[PDB]
Amino acid sequence: TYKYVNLREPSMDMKSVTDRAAQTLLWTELIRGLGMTLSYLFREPATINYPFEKGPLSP
Amino acid sequence: VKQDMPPVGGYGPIDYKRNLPRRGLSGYSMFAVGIGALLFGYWSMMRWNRERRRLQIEDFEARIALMP
Repeated sequence: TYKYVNLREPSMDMKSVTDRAAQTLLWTELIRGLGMTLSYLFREPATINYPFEKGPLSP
Repeated sequence: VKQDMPPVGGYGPIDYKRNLPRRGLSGYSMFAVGIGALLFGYWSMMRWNRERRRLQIEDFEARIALMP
């Protein structure tokens, strides 16, 4: 049982190759990465205020 | 009695899909939006340039009539 990555070919339809060329010329998924990082910017930070809130432990 | 920790009643499903929604639209729409907004800016820039050409000719009239 196996599941291997990266077996396709870049398409020969003009729409698919112009979408990939639009990704190349237009910095698109870079901006999508910026959107993901801003989506983690607007979370609340999970820091513990150390000398007042000490960390969790075990019995 | 026994007090181990088995799965009590079975646990539900856990996803493992590569779920990428592919946000955005086709690239031809992106070229259409880019060329349209660019040409919009070109027309507005053209109109403002020739308005300031009119006013620049009026300032030339000022310096001509002011000189002797």
